Amino acid sequence: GYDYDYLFKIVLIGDSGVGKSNLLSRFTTDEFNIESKSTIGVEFATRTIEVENKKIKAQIWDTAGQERYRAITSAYYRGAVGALIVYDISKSSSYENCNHWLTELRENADDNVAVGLIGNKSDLAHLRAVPTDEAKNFAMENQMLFTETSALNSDNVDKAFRELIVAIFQMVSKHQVDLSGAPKGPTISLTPA
Amino acid sequence: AIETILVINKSGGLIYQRNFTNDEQKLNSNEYLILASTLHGVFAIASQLTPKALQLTQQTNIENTIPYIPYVGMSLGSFKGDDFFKEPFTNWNKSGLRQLCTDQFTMFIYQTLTGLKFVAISSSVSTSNLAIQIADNFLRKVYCLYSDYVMKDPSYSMEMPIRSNLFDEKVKKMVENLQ
Amino acid sequence: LPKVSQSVYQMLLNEMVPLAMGIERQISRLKIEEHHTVDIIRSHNLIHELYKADEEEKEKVLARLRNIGFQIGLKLSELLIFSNNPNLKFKEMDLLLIMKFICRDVWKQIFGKQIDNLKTNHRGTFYLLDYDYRPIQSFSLEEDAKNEELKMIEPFLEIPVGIIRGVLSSLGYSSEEVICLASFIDRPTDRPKTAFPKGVSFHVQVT
Amino acid sequence: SRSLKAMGEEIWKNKTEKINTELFTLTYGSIVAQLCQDYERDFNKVNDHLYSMGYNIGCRLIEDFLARTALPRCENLVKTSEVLSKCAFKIFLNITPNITNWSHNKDTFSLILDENPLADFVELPMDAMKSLWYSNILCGVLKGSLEMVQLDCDVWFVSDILRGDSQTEIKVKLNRILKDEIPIGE
Amino acid sequence: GIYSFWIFDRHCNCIFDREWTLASNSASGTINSKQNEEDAKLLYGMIFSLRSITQKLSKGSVKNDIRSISTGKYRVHTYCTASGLWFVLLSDFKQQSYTQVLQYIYSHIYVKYVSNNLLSPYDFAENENEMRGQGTRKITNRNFISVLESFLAPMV
Ligand SMILES: *C(=O)CCCCCCCCCCCCCCC
Repeated sequence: GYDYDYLFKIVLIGDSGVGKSNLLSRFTTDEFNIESKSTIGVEFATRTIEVENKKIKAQIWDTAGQERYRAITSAYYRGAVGALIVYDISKSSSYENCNHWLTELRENADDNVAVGLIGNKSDLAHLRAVPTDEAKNFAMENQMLFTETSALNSDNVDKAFRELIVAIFQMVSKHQVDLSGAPKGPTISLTPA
Repeated sequence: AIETILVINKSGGLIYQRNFTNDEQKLNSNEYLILASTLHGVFAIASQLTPKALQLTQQTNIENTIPYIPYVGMSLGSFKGDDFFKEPFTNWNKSGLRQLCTDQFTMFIYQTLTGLKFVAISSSVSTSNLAIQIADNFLRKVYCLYSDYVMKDPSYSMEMPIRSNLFDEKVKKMVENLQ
Repeated sequence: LPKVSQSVYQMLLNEMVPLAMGIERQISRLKIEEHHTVDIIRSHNLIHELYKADEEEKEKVLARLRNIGFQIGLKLSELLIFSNNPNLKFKEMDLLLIMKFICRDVWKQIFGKQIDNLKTNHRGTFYLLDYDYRPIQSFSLEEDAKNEELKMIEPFLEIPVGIIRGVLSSLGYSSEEVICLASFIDRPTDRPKTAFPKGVSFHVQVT
Repeated sequence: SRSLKAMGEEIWKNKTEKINTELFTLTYGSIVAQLCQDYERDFNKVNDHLYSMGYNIGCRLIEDFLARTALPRCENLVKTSEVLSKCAFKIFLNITPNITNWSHNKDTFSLILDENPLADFVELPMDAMKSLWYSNILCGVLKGSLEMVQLDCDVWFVSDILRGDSQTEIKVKLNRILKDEIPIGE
Repeated sequence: GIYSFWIFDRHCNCIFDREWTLASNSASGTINSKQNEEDAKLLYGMIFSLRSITQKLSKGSVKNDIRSISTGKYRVHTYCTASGLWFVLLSDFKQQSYTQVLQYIYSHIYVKYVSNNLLSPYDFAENENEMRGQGTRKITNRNFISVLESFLAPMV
């Protein structure tokens, strides 16, 4: 099924315990090698979407470094053309670490990478600790898209992810043209003697 | 009998998965992306697991050179002559995953200096050291062929899937010769 | 003649001290068979428990294990007499012949090696000396905890005492005129050093 | 490499120390007799303690069995039956139990002990004629070993020649093949 | 000869560590040292990941297991048993494979001095809370370490 024209690499990075694993429960093909997070450091999900009549495959790398991954986690951003920074609006530490994560991405990831901001567990309004205004203001200064996601408020992260892939495709897509009455009959020799 | 060849562009992710087994088709396209990305990650892990004894003292820059086989390739494009190279060449990935041994197949990995990765799975299980030389020579053969017919292609974005017609058939002929 | 693997037999024979503690605790890890739950307690925990439970508890467990060894020896003696047919008489010609029979036959059949030399005071007690004592050749705790080793293998040394006591029974002298005690006082005198450092001595007295 | 049976006689012939069967009978009989004596002859759940013994010893014995044979992990029960019929019993007790009574969907089966070296010559009393099994240790070892191969299976006794039935049977029904464990880090 | 020796169990927990040094037999043998706890979990991650890759693309009806894994400098010799007990070994190339050596270790050191060593435990994850990689109850049997060092002394 090697029909997809382009293969984009996206990294789903965020603070430990934020709930990334539940965040990428939707935009997946829920099969294949499960877990493997603690083994090498990443778990893999894929999505297929058509943009401008061209199939695109997006590979999602939900890396995390607990105690062992110092250099490998850095190497895993070798050519990521997308990033999906995650924080929970429950504790200000996760939102505070977003600048540190963005610094690592822009220092190590691919040049002019399209990176966004996701606010997970927004249904729990009881223990909110980061307002939407501050998150949006932080997104404005750093050229990022921002949204808030929840289990009850699902189908928003899917649209944000498709929109991020569309933003990437408008940047790393070289323009092309669709390249798609021949003579018939018996010929006669005309080469010189 | 190299039954499968796959290549990983520069940062994980699969761009070519032509296989030459008779009929297995057990793994769909989706799982092979996971396989390639896992191979890249395991390569990264293997880089950072050198024993302490060799980290501070290598003294082994004579064995990295790969002796050349006469006609491992076949029996060209930008190249010319009876073979792609007659001289012996050097190893680049002196601190990375190099093969995987299994009783039913043997995987060989050849990493370009730039970052291109070429993986060959062979059903054959050689003293487990000469086969490294055979695999490296064949994979540099395939890398030269890729540099000919995939890099000199106007309609091919960098580090994207290799949807070409000359490259795949020529590597098919090349692996057909080697058995 | 039929045979059984020595490994499984030795594993069963070692599995009496965990029996001896577990059954005594039952008189005094949850798990299901098919519909009813049964408690299973790990074997190695019971040796620790037997080491550090009580003096009277330990005495009861040791007596029970001695009874097991007594039954083994009592049943085994008749078959050995039927098969090998030694030159012994019923009650007593001399104790030296009886102990020679035990050393030459019983330990050959139970363990894989003939028991080593034996002392003789010629009137009272006999000492049977065994080097490296097969059924505990792979028994250890720790590099440093060496003194604990001797004190916490001690219950395992009762089954051969029971075997000797039983073999003495059904051969004349009963289990009132015979007292037997095992100990670790033996040295590895000059033989090559094995896994276990200490030997075994069986101080058996009859009258 | 070779068939399971051929591996069985090859290992049994010249790759194992041996001990007389009669001594094994005496030792196990002494164990069961002392259990009967000290537990007030309440035969209802003396069997449970023998089962616990079997579990405990089998958990160690599986290590020896796999170290000797070095077989791959068993996936389906058609192959597990072959294994524990034609090599596992052969190495230890030198017997070859037969396999019959394949349940539907290949879920369960039964081991028929043509000879039981654990109970070679025993005559139970009338009290134990329909209360005691006397070979519970064997099924205890079977499951204690099979647990360590990552597959759970309830095993029990259907009949025994000692009690007076035609043949001794051991149903070894499965419950679930529990999956391997993976590390977790959060 | 060799560089280091590792033993894992069914419970994804490293059970034994032995690190070697320059070819002197009495090397810096830090046994079960906390300083190598970091570079054991990722080794287990390597072995588990490549084992999963091997099983996924396997064919036939045997469910093959990985034999050895060679990097540029060293190579890994691995032996996995049905009971879930992996014997890994880091070593320079020098020779084809260590399958006989690892089998001998399993069948004459571990099985003899741990499984048949009722004093010591088995399945070292006890009563939950360390069954899944988070724990340390590594073996410190006198006979195991002594005999193992004696056996690997010639090869180094
Ligand atoms: C897949 O590997 C299945 C392996 C077969 C199970 C192991 C059975 C070993 C125990 C057999 C019984 C031995 C006799 C015990 C009586 C004391």
